[PDB]
Amino acid sequence: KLKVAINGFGRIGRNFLRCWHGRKDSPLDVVVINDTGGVKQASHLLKYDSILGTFDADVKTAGDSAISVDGKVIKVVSDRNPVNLPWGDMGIDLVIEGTGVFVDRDGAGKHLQAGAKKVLITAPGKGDIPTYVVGVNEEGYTHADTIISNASCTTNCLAPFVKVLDQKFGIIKGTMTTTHSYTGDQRLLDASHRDLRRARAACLNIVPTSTGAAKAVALVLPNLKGKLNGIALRVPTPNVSVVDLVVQVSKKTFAEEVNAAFRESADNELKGILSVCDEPLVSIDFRCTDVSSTIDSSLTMVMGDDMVKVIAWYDNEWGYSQRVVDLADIVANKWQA
Amino acid sequence: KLKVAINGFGRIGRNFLRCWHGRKDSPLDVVVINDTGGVKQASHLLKYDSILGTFDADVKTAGDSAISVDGKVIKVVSDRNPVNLPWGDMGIDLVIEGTGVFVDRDGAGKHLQAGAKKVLITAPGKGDIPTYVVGVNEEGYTHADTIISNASCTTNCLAPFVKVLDQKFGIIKGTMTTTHSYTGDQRLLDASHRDLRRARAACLNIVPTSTGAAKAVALVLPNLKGKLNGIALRVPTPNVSVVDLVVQVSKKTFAEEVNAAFRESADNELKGILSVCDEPLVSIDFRCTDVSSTIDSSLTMVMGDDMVKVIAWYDNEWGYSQRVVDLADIVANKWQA
Amino acid sequence: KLKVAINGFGRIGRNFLRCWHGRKDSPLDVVVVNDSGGVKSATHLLKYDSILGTFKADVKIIDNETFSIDGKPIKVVSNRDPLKLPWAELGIDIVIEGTGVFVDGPGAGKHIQAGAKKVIITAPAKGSDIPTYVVGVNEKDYGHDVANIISNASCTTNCLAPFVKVLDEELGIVKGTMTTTHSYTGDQRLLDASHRDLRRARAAALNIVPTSTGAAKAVSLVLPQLKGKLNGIALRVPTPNVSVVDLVVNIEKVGVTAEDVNNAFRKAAAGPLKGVLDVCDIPLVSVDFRCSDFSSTIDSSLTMVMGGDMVKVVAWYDNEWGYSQRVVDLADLVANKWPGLEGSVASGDPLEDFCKDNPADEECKLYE
Amino acid sequence: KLKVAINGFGRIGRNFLRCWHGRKDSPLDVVVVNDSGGVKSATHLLKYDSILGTFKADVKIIDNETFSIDGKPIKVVSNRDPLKLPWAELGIDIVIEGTGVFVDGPGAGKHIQAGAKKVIITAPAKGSDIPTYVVGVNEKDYGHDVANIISNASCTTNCLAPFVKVLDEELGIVKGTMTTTHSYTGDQRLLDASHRDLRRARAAALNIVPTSTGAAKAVSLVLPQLKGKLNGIALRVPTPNVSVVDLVVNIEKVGVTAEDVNNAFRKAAAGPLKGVLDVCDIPLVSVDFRCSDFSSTIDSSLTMVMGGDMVKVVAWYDNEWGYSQRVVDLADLVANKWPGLEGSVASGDPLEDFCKDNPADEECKLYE
Ligand SMILES: NC(=O)c1ccc[n+]([C@@H]2O[C@H](COP(=O)([O-])OP(=O)(O)OC[C@H]3O[C@@H](n4cnc5c(N)ncnc54)[C@H](O)[C@@H]3O)[C@@H](O)[C@H]2O)c1
Ligand SMILES: NC(=O)c1ccc[n+]([C@@H]2O[C@H](COP(=O)([O-])OP(=O)(O)OC[C@H]3O[C@@H](n4cnc5c(N)ncnc54)[C@H](O)[C@@H]3O)[C@@H](O)[C@H]2O)c1
Ligand SMILES: NC(=O)c1ccc[n+]([C@@H]2O[C@H](COP(=O)([O-])OP(=O)(O)OC[C@H]3O[C@@H](n4cnc5c(N)ncnc54)[C@H](O)[C@@H]3O)[C@@H](O)[C@H]2O)c1
Ligand SMILES: NC(=O)c1ccc[n+]([C@@H]2O[C@H](COP(=O)([O-])OP(=O)(O)OC[C@H]3O[C@@H](n4cnc5c(N)ncnc54)[C@H](O)[C@@H]3O)[C@@H](O)[C@H]2O)c1
Ligand SMILES: NC(=O)c1ccc[n+]([C@@H]2O[C@H](COP(=O)([O-])OP(=O)(O)OC[C@H]3O[C@@H](n4cnc5c(N)ncnc54)[C@H](O)[C@@H]3O)[C@@H](O)[C@H]2O)c1
Repeated sequence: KLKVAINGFGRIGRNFLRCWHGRKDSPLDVVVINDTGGVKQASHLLKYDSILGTFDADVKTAGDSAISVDGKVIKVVSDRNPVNLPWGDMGIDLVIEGTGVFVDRDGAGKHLQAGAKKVLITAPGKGDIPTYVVGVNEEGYTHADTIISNASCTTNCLAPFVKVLDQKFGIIKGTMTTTHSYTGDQRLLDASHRDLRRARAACLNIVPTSTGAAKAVALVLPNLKGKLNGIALRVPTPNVSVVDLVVQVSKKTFAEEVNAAFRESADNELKGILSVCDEPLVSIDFRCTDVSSTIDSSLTMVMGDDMVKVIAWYDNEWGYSQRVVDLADIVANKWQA
Repeated sequence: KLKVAINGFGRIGRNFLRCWHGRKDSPLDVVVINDTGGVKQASHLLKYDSILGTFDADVKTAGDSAISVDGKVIKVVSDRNPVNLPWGDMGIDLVIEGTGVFVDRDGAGKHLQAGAKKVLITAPGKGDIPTYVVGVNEEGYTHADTIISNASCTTNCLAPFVKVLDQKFGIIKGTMTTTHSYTGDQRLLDASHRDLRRARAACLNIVPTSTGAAKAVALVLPNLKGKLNGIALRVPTPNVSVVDLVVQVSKKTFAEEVNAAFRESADNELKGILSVCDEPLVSIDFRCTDVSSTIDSSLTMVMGDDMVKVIAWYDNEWGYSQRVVDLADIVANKWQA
Repeated sequence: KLKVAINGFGRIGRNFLRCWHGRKDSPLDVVVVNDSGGVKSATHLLKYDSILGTFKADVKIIDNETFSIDGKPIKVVSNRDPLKLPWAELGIDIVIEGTGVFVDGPGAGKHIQAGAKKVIITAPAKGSDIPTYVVGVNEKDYGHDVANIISNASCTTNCLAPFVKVLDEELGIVKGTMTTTHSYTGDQRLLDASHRDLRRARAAALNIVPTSTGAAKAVSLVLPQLKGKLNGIALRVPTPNVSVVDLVVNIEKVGVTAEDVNNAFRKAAAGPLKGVLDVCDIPLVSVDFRCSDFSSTIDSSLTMVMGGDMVKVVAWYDNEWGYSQRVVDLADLVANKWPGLEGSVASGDPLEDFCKDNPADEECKLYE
Repeated sequence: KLKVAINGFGRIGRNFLRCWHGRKDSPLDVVVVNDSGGVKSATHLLKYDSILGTFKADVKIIDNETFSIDGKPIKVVSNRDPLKLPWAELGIDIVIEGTGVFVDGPGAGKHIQAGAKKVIITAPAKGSDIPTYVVGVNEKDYGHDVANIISNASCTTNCLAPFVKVLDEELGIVKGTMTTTHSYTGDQRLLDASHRDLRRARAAALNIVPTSTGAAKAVSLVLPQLKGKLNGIALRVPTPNVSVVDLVVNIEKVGVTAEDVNNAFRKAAAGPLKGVLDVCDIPLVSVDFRCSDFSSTIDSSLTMVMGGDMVKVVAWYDNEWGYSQRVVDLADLVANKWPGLEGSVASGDPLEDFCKDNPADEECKLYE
C-alpha cells in the first residue's frame, strides 16, 4: 500500500526488491524506484543478479513508461535531481537512497520536494540525519521522521548484541573491525577516488579504513562512544562479510556466558535480526541469509573477563537490506504519514 | 658457504631461494634440496613463481640429474623417508623441512640422522624445539641449538615489535589475528581438511583459526600468554597478510606516541626486520620486501590508551622466508654446530 | 530401487544428492559413500556446497557412518581401496568412480566383483575400452549389463558433445577445434605446487592455462562418424565452475547463418536436447546458469560464422552441476535398462544357460 | 625532444609512465597529465601500481600541479575538457588519448586546438580517418605529420596484428578468428551495476565477458589484404592485465604443423617482430608474461593445427603494459616520424615555404 520509490536501485534495491518478494506482508507498494542507470539494464540487472543469483521473477512490461513484475508492476526512472525525479506523480511514501551520493537530508528534502512523504537512508547520512537502526534506534524511533537513515551494514549489524552485552555485561572499551566487502564505494580499478584506498583496485587487497560504524554507534548507542571504538577493514570481497571485534567488557564474564545470552536474544528478539552458533560455516553458507550474523562461539575468546574477541559472518548486502527492510515496513506501519 | 638442504622445499623456500640469491653473500651454500617434485618443475618451482613473478634468475639443469642456479650446482632429493634423503653425502649442516609434518623433533632429527645437522621449519616446533624467531629468540639462540623452527609467519612477523610493544608501554592484554592468505594447506578446493573451515574451496571465504602467534607468544615472551593471545584468520588473499590485533597496553598513550615509540623500532631494531608508515599501501606494495611489515601508525588507533589497535600488512611469505633466511644467515653465522 | 553408492567422496561425490535428493524420478538410491572424512565433514561437506549453496535438505547426522537425508538414511564408507568396500554386502548395483585413479574399469572392476553390479564411470577414463557413454548421442546406444562399468566423458565435451553432435547433425562439418574456459579447481593448485604437469603446478586462480583435451578426441569417441574432425585446447581458466568453448568449425555444408542452425537448435534444443542444450537470448554469464541444470548454454547472438561456414559457436555451461545431471541420465536409464525380469534361453539349445551353471562343460568350451 | 601530455591520467598512462621513466631513450618527454583527482593521489597511483607494483623509482611530489618524476618535474591538469587547457602554454608536442573519451579525432581535435601539435589515440577506431597504426605492421607507413591525431588501437588489435599479418604472410590466412579471455578493467563494470553491455555491466573477475570486438575485424584496418577473414570476441575475465588469443583460420597453404611456421615465427618474432613477439616454447602462464615488453609472445609447443588449415595459434600478450610500450613504439617512431622544432631543412627562405610559414596568401601557399 506504501506508494514507495527508492533512490539508487543498487543491489540493495534488488535486495529489497527481492526482499519485497522475500519478506511477506509487504505494505511497501514500491511501484516506482530510482536509479540514474538504464532502467531496462536495471530490469535485467534486477532480473539477473550475481550473488543471490538472477531474480528468476519473470516480468512482462509493455512500453518504456510502464513496467510490471510478479503482478506488482513497478515503475522506475533514471535521473539525478530528486526534483527532476518526480515523486508527487505518485505522492511517494518512502525513499531510500542507495546511491549514497545523496548523503544529506537535502536530497531527501529534494525527494520530499518532488512529492515524497517519508525517507530513510541505508547509508549513514553525512550530517543532517539522526539515523534509525533496529536493535538500537528503532525503539525510540518515530514513524514521524519523514527523513531518517540507517548506518552501514557494519553498524546496521554490529549493533545489538554488544549493546545487549553492554546491557548484560557492559563494555569498558570496544575495538570493532569488520571484513567489510568491496562495492561501488571503492574503485574496481585504481580509479580516482577520494579515499586513495577506495581509489585503488585492490582486487585482492583490503582497505584499512573506518566506516560510520564507530561513529554511528554514537547515535544508535548513546552510551558506547570513544571507549567502544574500532575501525573498518574494507576487504577485496563482493559478498557476505564478517565482524571482527575485541571488546574490553565491563562486567567479568567468559565466552559462553555471553553466548547463551547472545543466544537467548536471537532466541527471542534478534530472531531474524541476528544469530549465533559455532558450526564452521563459510561465506557461501550465508547466501540471502537474514539473521544478520551468527557469532562464532569458539574463537570469541575472553581475556581477563573483559578482553573479548568477537567474530561473525554477516550479510553486508542482503541481511543489511533485511535490516534495512526491517524498520522500512515498520515505518510503513504506524502510518501517521 | 654452509651446506644446506631443504625438505618440503616450497614457495617460502623458493622465496628463501630467491632470497638466497637476493641474499648476496648468502653464507648458506644450499647445494641440496628435498622435493619429491620434478626437477624442471622444481626449477620452475623456483624458476616460475606467481607472486614475485618468475625467478629473475635463469635455471639450467644438467640434464635432469642436477640443476644449477646463478652459476652454482644444486641438488633436490625426493623420498618420503625423513632420513633416506642423503643429507650425509655432504653431511648437511642446515635442513629446512617444509612439510612441517614432523612437528616433533624426530623427523627433523631423522633428517639430521643421515648427515644433516641443523633444522628450521615453517611449522611451529611443538615442544621439542627451541621457540626461535628473529627479533625475539634468534639471539638467545646459541649456535649449539641445531633443530629449531619458525612458528607462523604471523608469529614470525609480529614477534620483534610485539616484543617491543610491551617494552615501550607494557600490555595488559593482547588478542591478535591475521589477514592470513589462502594456501593449499587449507583446502583450496573442498577436500578432507580437519578444519571444516580449511576444508571447503572458499576462494572467497575466510577461515577462523588460531596460530602459534597465539601460542609461541608465551614461548617467545613469557608474560605474553593468554591475556596476550589471539586467533588467526586465513583470508581470501594470496599475499602479504595484516595483523588484526589490538593490544590492551598497560601504559596510557595515544596512537602515534606508540608509533613514535615504534619509529625508533624501525630506526634501531626493526630495520630490515620490520617497518612502519602511514602512506596507504597494499600487499603488493609489500611484495618481495623484507621489512616484515609496516604498521598502520594512523589506523593503529589508540582507544582508552590501553586497548590500542595494531595493524600492519605483514609479509606472511617473503619476509617469512627472509626472516628465516635471516635466521638462516644467523645460523650461517656463529657456525659451530 | 537400484542399489547405488559412490567410490570415495568428491565434489561430484558432493554433486549428485543435490540432484538425487532434489530429484523426483530417481528409481535407484545411494545407501553409502566412501567419505573417509566423517559424516560431520561429509554432511558439512554435502549439506554445504561452495557454489550451488547449502544443500536445501535436512541431510542429517544419524550415526557417524550412517547419516540422514531429510529422513532418508545413507551409510558411509571410509577407505581408499575397492576390495574392502563390501559393495556385495552393500549389494550396490551402481557405484560412481570417485578416485579418478580409476582411469580404468579394471580398478573399477575391483568393485564389480566386490558386489558392484555396474560401475558408474564419471570422468574420461584413460582406459579406452569402456564404450564412450554420452547422453543425447550414445546414452541409449549403450548396452545394458554389457561390461557394466559405464563410462562418462568430460563434462566439457560431455556437455559440448550433444551440442557438438547436433551441429554436424544439423550441418555436416569438415572438422572442428575450440577452447573451453576450464574453471579454476583443485587439480591446478592454488599455489605453484609441485606438479606432474608444469601447468596445473602454478598458483591456480590467477594464471590461465591452456592444456590438453582428449575430450576433443572423446567427440570422435562418441561421434565416430565424426572421427578426426575434432580438436581444441583445454584452457584451464580461473573460475569456480563454468566452462565454455567457442568451436571453430569448417562446416561441410553451404555456409548459411547460424541462427538457422540455432533455429535448428531452437528445434533440437527444444527437441531431444532439452535438459542439456539451452540457447538463451539475453547474453548472460556464469552466474546466470548456476544451479540451473540445462546442461548446455549456447548464445545464438554471440555465436557467429566466419565465411558463413566457419562458424564461431559458443556455449556457456557449468562443469559439474550439469555433469551431476549426467549422473541421473544413465542412472534412471540403466535402472529401466536393468532387466528385473528373466531370460528366455533354452539350456538345451542355449545350453550356455545350463552351462552358465555347467560352465565346466566340454559342451561349452567355446573359444577356449 | 617532444613535450608530451595525456588525455587525463590513463591507467596505461601510468603504465607507460612506469615505462616512460624507465624508458631508455624517449626523445619525447611527457611533462604534464590531467589529474582531476589530486596529484598526490595520481602520484601515488602513478607511484603505487597493483599489477607491476609501485614504481621502483621515487617520483617526488613537488607542488599540486608539478611533482617530480624522480627529479623529472612533470606537471598535471585537472579537467576532462582540453579547450581550457593550453598544451600550447605547455608546448606539448603530443597529447596522448589515454582514455578513449574523445573517441573521435575531432574530440581530440579540441586538444590540437588546446595546444597539441600531434595527438596519440590510445583507442581502436570509431570513425574513418583513424590512423590505424601497428608498429611492426605499418609503423613505417606513417606520413610525417600526416594526421597528427594518431591512433594506436588496443592490443586487442595492437598486439593482435603482426603475427596475424605475418601468419597470412607466412602461411596464408583464408578466413577465421581468434579470441582471448581478456583481462578485467573498469570498461566493464565492477559488479552488477549500470552498463549498456549487460556483460560489461556485471561483476567481471567473477564472470566472463564474451563480447563483440571490431578489433577482431579492425585488423583489416591495417591488414585489409585480409579483410573478410576476421572474427573474434574477447572475454573480460579475472585477469589483471594480460591475454592470449588463437587465430584459428583455414590457412591458404598446405596444412602442415604450426611449429614449422612458428620456427619461421621464431624467425619473425626475432625478425620484424623482434622486441614485439616471442615464440617461447616453454609452456608459461600469465604471470610468466608480466612486464611484457615484447608486444606479443607465442607458445609453439601448444600452438598446433586441427586440419592443418585452421591454426591453433597459441600465443600470449599483456593487454596494457606491452600496449604502454606500443605507446613508445609508435611514439618515438613518430619522434623520427616527426622532427619537431628540429628543422634543419627550412626551405622557408628564398624558397616558397617562407610565406606558408609566415602567412598564407595569394602567394607561395595560394592553394586550392
Ligand atoms: N554497508 C555500507 O557501507 C553501505 C550502506 C549504504 C549504501 N552503500 C552504498 O550504496 C550501495 C549499497 O549496495 P548496493 O547493492 O545497492 O550496490 P550499488 O552500488 O549498485 O547501489 C548504488 C546504486 O545507486 C545508483 N546511483 C549512483 N548515483 C545515483 C543517482 N544520482 N541517482 C540514482 N542512483 C544512483 C548506482 O548506480 C547504484 O545502482 C553500494 O554502492 C554501497 O557502496 C553502502
Ligand atoms: N608461508 C606461511 O606463512 C606459512 C606459515 C605456516 C605454515 N606454512 C606451510 O608451509 C607451506 C608454505 O611454504 P612454501 O611456500 O615454502 O611451500 P610448500 O607448501 O611446498 O612447503 C611445505 C609443503 O611440503 C610438502 N611436502 C610433504 N612432503 C614433502 C616431500 N617429501 N617433499 C617435498 N614436499 C613435501 C607439503 O605438502 C607442504 O605443503 C605451506 O604448506 C604452508 O602450509 C606456511
Ligand atoms: N567434473 C568433470 O568434468 C571432471 C572431468 C574429469 C575428471 N574429473 C575429476 O574427477 C573428480 C570428480 O569431481 P568431484 O566432484 O568428485 O571433485 P573431487 O576432486 O573432490 O573428486 C575426487 C576427490 O575424492 C577424493 N577421493 C579420491 N579417492 C577417494 C577415496 N577412496 N576415498 C575418499 N575420497 C577419495 C579426493 O579428494 C579426490 O580429489 C574430481 O577429482 C574431478 O576433478 C572431473
Ligand atoms: N591350453 C590353453 O592354452 C587354453 C587356454 C585357455 C582356454 N583353453 C580352452 O579352454 C579350456 C582350458 O584349457 P587349459 O589350458 O586351462 O587346460 P584344461 O582344459 O585342462 O583346464 C581346465 C582343467 O581344470 C579343471 N577344471 C575345469 N573346470 C574347472 C573348474 N570350475 N574348477 C576347477 N577345475 C576345473 C579340469 O581338470 C581341467 O583339466 C580348455 O577346454 C581349452 O580347450 C585352453
Ligand atoms: N589498459 C590499456 O592498455 C588501455 C589503453 C587505451 C584504452 N583502454 C581502455 O580505455 C580505458 C582507458 O585506458 P587505461 O588503460 O588508461 O585505463 P583508465 O580507465 O584508468 O584510463 C583513463 C583514466 O584517465 C582519466 N580519465 C578518464 N576519462 C578522462 C577524461 N575525459 N578526462 C581526463 N581524464 C580522464 C581517469 O583517471 C582514468 O583512470 C580503459 O578503461 C580501457 O578500458 C585501455
